[PDB]
Amino acid sequence: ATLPAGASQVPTTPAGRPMPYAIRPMPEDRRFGYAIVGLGKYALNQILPGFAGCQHSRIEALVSGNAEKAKIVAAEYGVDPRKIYDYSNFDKIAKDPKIDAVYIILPNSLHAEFAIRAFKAGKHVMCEKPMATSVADCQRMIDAAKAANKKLMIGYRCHYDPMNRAAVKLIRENQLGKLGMVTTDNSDVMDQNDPAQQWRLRRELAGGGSLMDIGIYGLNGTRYLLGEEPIEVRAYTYSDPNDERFVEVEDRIIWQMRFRSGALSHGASSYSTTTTSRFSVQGDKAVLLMDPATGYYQNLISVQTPGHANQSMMPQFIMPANNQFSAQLDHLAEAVINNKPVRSPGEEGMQDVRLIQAIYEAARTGRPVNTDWGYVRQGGY
Amino acid sequence: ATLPAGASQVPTTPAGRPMPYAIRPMPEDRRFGYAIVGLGKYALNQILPGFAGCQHSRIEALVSGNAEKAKIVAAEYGVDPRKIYDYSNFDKIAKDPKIDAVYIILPNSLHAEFAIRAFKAGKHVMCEKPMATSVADCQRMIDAAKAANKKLMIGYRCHYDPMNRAAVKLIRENQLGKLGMVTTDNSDVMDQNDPAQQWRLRRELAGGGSLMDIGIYGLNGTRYLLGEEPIEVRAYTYSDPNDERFVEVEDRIIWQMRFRSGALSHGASSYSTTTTSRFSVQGDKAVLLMDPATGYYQNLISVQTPGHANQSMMPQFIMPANNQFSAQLDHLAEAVINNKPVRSPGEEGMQDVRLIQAIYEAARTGRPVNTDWGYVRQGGY
Amino acid sequence: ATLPAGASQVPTTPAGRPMPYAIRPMPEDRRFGYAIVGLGKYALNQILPGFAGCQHSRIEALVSGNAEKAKIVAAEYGVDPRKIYDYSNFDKIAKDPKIDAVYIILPNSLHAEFAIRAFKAGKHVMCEKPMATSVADCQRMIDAAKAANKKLMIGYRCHYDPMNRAAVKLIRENQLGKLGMVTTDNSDVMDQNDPAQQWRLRRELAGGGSLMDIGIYGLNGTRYLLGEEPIEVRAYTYSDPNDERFVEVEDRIIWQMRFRSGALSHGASSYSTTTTSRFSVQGDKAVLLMDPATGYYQNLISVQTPGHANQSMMPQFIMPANNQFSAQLDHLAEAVINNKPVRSPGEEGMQDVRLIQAIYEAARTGRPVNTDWGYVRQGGY
Amino acid sequence: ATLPAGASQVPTTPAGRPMPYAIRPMPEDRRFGYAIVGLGKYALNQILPGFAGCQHSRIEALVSGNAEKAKIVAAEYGVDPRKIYDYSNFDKIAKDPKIDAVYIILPNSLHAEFAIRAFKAGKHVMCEKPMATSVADCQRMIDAAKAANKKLMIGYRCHYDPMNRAAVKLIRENQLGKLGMVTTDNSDVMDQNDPAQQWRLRRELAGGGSLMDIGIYGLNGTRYLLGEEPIEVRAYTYSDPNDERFVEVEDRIIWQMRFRSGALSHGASSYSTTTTSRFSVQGDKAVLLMDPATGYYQNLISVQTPGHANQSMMPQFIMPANNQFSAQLDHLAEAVINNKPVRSPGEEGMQDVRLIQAIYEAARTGRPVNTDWGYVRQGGY
Ligand SMILES: NC(=O)C1=CN([C@@H]2O[C@H](COP(=O)(O)OP(=O)(O)OC[C@H]3O[C@@H](n4cnc5c(N)ncnc54)[C@H](OP(=O)(O)O)[C@@H]3O)[C@@H](O)[C@H]2O)C=CC1
Ligand SMILES: NC(=O)C1=CN([C@@H]2O[C@H](COP(=O)(O)OP(=O)(O)OC[C@H]3O[C@@H](n4cnc5c(N)ncnc54)[C@H](OP(=O)(O)O)[C@@H]3O)[C@@H](O)[C@H]2O)C=CC1
Ligand SMILES: NC(=O)C1=CN([C@@H]2O[C@H](COP(=O)(O)OP(=O)(O)OC[C@H]3O[C@@H](n4cnc5c(N)ncnc54)[C@H](OP(=O)(O)O)[C@@H]3O)[C@@H](O)[C@H]2O)C=CC1
Ligand SMILES: NC(=O)C1=CN([C@@H]2O[C@H](COP(=O)(O)OP(=O)(O)OC[C@H]3O[C@@H](n4cnc5c(N)ncnc54)[C@H](OP(=O)(O)O)[C@@H]3O)[C@@H](O)[C@H]2O)C=CC1
Repeated sequence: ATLPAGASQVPTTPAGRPMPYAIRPMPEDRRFGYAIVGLGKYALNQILPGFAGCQHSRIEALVSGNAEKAKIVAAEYGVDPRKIYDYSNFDKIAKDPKIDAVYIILPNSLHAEFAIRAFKAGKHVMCEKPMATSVADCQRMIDAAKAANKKLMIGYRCHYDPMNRAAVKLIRENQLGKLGMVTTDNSDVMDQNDPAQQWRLRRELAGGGSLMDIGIYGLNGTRYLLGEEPIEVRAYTYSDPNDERFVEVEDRIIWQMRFRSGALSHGASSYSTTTTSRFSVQGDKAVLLMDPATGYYQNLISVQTPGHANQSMMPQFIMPANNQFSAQLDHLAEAVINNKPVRSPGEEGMQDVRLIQAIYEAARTGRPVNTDWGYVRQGGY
Repeated sequence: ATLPAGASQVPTTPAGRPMPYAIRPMPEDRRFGYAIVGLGKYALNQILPGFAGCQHSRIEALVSGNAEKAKIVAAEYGVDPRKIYDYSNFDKIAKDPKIDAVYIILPNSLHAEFAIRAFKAGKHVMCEKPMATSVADCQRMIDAAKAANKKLMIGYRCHYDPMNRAAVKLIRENQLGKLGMVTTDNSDVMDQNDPAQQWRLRRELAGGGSLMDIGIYGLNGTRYLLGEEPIEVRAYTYSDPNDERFVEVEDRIIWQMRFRSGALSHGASSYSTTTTSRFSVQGDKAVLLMDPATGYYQNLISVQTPGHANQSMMPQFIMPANNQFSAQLDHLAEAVINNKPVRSPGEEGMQDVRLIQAIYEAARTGRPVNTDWGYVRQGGY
Repeated sequence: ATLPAGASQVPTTPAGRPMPYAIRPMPEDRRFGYAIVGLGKYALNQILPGFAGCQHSRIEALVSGNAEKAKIVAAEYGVDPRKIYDYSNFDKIAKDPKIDAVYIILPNSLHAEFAIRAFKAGKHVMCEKPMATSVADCQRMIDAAKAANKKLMIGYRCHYDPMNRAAVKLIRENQLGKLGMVTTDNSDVMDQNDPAQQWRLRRELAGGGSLMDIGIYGLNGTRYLLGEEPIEVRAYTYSDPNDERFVEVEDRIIWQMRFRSGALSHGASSYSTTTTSRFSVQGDKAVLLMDPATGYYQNLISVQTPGHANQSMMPQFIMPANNQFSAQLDHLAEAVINNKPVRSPGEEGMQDVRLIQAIYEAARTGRPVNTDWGYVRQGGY
Repeated sequence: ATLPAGASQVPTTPAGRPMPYAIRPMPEDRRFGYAIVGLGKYALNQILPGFAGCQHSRIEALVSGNAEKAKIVAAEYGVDPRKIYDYSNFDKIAKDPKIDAVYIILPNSLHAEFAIRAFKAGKHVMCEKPMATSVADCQRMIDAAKAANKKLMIGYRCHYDPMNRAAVKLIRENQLGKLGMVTTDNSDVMDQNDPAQQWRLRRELAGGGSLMDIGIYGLNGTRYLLGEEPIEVRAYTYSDPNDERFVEVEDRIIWQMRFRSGALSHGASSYSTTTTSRFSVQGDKAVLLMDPATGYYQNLISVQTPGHANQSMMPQFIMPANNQFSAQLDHLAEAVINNKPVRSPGEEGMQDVRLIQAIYEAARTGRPVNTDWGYVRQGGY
């Protein structure tokens, strides 16, 4: 019959009010400083814009071999033009104490190099995936991290994507029952004219074909969805011999893996078919379909049983968790601040490279490769 | 300003009217008489009920080893108690001209026998899939068919399924661009307490495990979707050794194939996980998702591109085409009446048995098996 | 390590087996004989074919004003040519004990007549909706029913529809929280060239336009979803004056209702737009979307909350419940046999006719019409 | 056989490269300066964070009556603490030539006030919806805009949301055929304890209930989807008399409108049921379903016909157009820069308020209100 206290007490006159309700991740500070190395497609389309959403990170400086671009980029994000390094004086960042970490967004073959030069610079490292083009180079990056007593983090965004985490969460709850068969697919049409794609066609720079580039999402995903490691691996690859895009690196490759629990999986990556990011986890109770499974946006998951399809996706008005990009950046910032192990350490990034090598080996020999090497996911998936 | 002639002409008193518009297949004739062999799960749940929707077929007789069950089923479908046969006096159907064909729905290893006896009895044959448990037996059936000058059709219900034909049509019309990667998955939890599943647990009666039973859908489907034959296959199978269900047949099995066009495929079948029937066909212009892919009901397909998902399924009020069960049944009928070849001939059933053989061989030896033997799909896919 | 007793016991030679597991409603008996009246669109497309799936019903006779059509239909459904009646000798069915009930599928204005003659002939009645074209006529039918001591059931197929019952069940179980707003829409393009639509264009034969024909679904559905009766209605209708289809009946009409609980609803029906059958039920905890809501096939419902869409539809392999056509038919049958009241009695059909009357009145006067007349749903919704 | 020129020419050594391909809206500058007035829920959750994505806008200063908050906010977005005004010295912004415009994000009753004081300050105006609490106050805002020769823009984000524009685009293409029936629903549970909701419960501050707050999306949407104005209106409202939340403003209200083309529509807004944002446009060719229809994120649209559902939504990896928030902000910036009329001028915002008044009037009197007042959408919908 009567308005509650608060309503009637609101002044019909201009008056300040308390802080509003938060339905979205609010900014909190920018204490952690980042130095972005490699201003390419991913860096300028996804990572740089992804800072605005961070709660504890900022872009302190840039590192590029194209002075002009690095200039324009500096302006857009207001980075001090004096904090613009190149690949030869990159080490001079050790002087600046405001540059807490470095984000390596360079070709796969250059990752390690700048990670080590970074650690010797006493800075923390955030390296893109795949880690490096060799298991040995991954180990070195890890060795250089422990020496400088710094943290090494691999850019596994899917480890910071709400829907992916929701997927892991529901699976741990045993919503699918006993796990028995995982299926994954990751694809996109390779455009040789794309500046970012040219280095990907060189085995020396990329380290391999579609598997190293996107099939790793299937590999990595199969691992955290099932929450365990493969003990065995089998694989096959094929590329049109008349396609100049696959002279050095593979187009399509298919791998089958077995897990300790007894679960199986089959997946593939492709450079010659359109966008595909689909993961399927089959249990004896229900089946999970993630599609889109690893998109930058619009992921969608569904738990199906005869007669039902329970879909989950980002809300339309509220935002229960920060986006993967911002969440990934702040994660390292957090890790350091609160002195804690990062969820995606150098070891994790090395596991995938080591597994990928085993897979390329299996496809070359047509024989299965034993991958039961006691790796342990510290901190869980 | 005035009603059309059709409206104003309708009398306002009880009056005869013309034949109505058909928004669904109408019954036409019951010229083709069938003798059903084996009153089991598929027969009583799907085929017998499937007869009602037929436009040229009827159930004329029954053949069962359970007189009690046969008596009950005959009464339910208006079958004359005098036309109930057992497996001993089966051959006597040769004396009844009202029996035009037989439909074998017996376990796998019993197929060839009855197909042959049926042909010796001067009848056409509809045999359930998988055709037989040996390539040789498939050929013997094809031989008996040719010696009797009768038709041999294999129960590939998906070859008469409205949504599957629609998927084949948009592919042939190049809606997906060039085809490069196909993924299939077919699973369902095997229940050893189900009378129907008991013979499936026996290698001698079944001819194999999940591949023979349901993996065949991913295989056959991959073939009719791509519109070409595999020239090579690789595979690996695994089953929990402590599970009483898989002592003789396999639970999970995965296979990879390469086609003359260069396309690749990877699929699996499972006897230990929940209901999955999902086909994916990746083209360089679009991706096709069939899910459910091979259901008895509610099939749904979708053509995806960045930003779009065009779905197709059976309408909610109209029924443009007959269901797969009824259509399959009328297909043999029409073939005989029109003196035309069947779309699912014994040769088609044999190609699958032959391929499954290659797949089992490959999983056994851990090596790729060449399947470039020149099978040619007579009449398109 | 060893197969279960059930598996090892299966003989390897042709042998009789037990009755299989049912993943779908099996035929049981054909005790209840029906006489179908009016071999038109609904009858030949939906009802006659709907008999096959029945578990207690059968077609015993036909009543048509087109001897030619009746002869053809009788042959298609095994009906004895001797049991074909016309509208003149209809009353003679009273002499046949094999005729237990009649199913009136004649245009609206002819319903009451035949329902009454059927009752005078000592038969039960299944009458299509909308019940009649006047409240009085509905009561006369109810009176004839009570005088004959027979049952009167109205063809509300959605009251026996698996997905609609599921929607009613999750609502009753408070899955949507408190109910506050319901939206309905029912449309389809009226084609004056369709023999079936010709009488629908005539006010005298139809009793009204899209509201009487299909608007009734949104109305009836709003009532069974909310589980309560409207106490007040408002409405407005409009039809293009130059369209020959709407000279006598309305094309588009919209209505609003308020219920005792306080809930509100707003829906419409259209004779000029494409296929729409969508029901929305807004609760304070969740929102339910039925779309298609009242299809002959492929119904789908979804319970939405920020970040989720839990879908439910008929399974792809199993059939937990019989279809609405067959179930409706068996419902009257079982009621007679079990000496139990029907769920869709003449009173239910009358409540709708009465409400539609109020709605037309409201649109005519532009004022709200009070409908708080105390109808009570006997047997729940 | 050989890698194309570009691939082989990429240096295996650290080397700068040209600007990458743009798959996402890139930043371009921040020439247009904004002064945000009213730091509430919407301002801090949606508008402030929405600047990072802009290509021509920045946050030059803030205006608040809560010094402390306005401080913290300044820090987070790096706004010069000297450019922090209050509601009494707000006019002092006229001094600063770097403050090109003002974004009024205050209670509905305060909109006009600050718009006029803004225009006299020689600045451009971006006012939130609904425009004001009276047609007269809207006219004054327009008069004050022409005097200062500045631009007036209403915050109709949906006029800058990709999916909404895609929806308008497909409809103009006649993909739905002749338009005949639009249905809309907009709801969310009102929380009286929410600081932002308290003023919304006061008729003096809000100007009305759910209609003024969110039902306006249905009203506005119905207009640009059909691309025309209503000539007539009818409406009804009801709220639980024992609910202290609706003593002064309405909870649920339902309106029906007719359009010149002959199209009809029914819609409603609610403060007592969960999130609902669903628009339906029915044509005689197809039907469009927008659901979510006006979300901040995850909108989804579908074009349905018997057997088809063509869905469209934001891509998962690319981003063809900037988000509604950023797009809205830059729109004004554009309008000014290129000297052009804004798509959402004060007149448009006044049309909705004028229509809403007509609707409240219709519900009060229970009679239809003629709204055929020759309004014209300059620039189209
Ligand atoms: N997490 C994920 O979602 C994704 C991660 N990535 C990873 O990010 C890294 C970069 O990928 P992407 O941005 O697509 O690639 P681009 O080719 O767009 O960027 C590579 C950048 O590296 C720098 N660079 C230095 N020397 C070399 C060299 N020898 N050849 C080529 N570039 C060089 C350049 O910076 P400059 O011109 O400024 O000097 C160049 O712009 C890869 O490791 C990739 O796997 C990429 C996409 C997605
Ligand atoms: N196209 C498709 O969708 C499907 C095809 N099928 C195929 O249908 C066939 C039968 O499968 P299903 O109906 O599930 O099996 P069931 O075991 O339920 O039925 C087989 C019937 O065969 C007869 N029979 C004769 N000798 C034997 C024997 N020694 N062991 C078991 N049965 C025997 C029995 O009939 P009676 O008691 O009358 O004598 C039995 O009921 C298989 O080849 C299977 O692959 C099955 C399901 C789906
Ligand atoms: N539950 C639901 O889903 C549906 C219910 N219905 C209802 O079924 C009833 C019939 O509809 P529908 O089948 O579409 O209509 P049709 O006009 O196609 O069939 C009506 C039948 O009534 C007989 N008839 C007798 N006198 C007349 C007369 N003067 N004018 C027209 N028909 C007459 C004819 O049968 P004959 O030629 O054999 O003598 C005619 O075929 C209606 O009450 C309708 O509301 C319809 C569709 C769906
Ligand atoms: N386009 C859209 O999507 C949306 C638009 N809006 C519109 O934005 C406007 C504000 O909505 P919203 O942010 O939800 O509301 P909040 O109550 O969260 O914000 C109102 C802000 O107005 C200022 N204010 C000044 N005096 C008053 C007063 N008398 N009472 C209340 N606040 C006052 C305060 O700023 P301070 O405390 O800093 O002094 C307050 O924080 C409304 O017109 C609303 O319709 C809102 C949501 C969605």
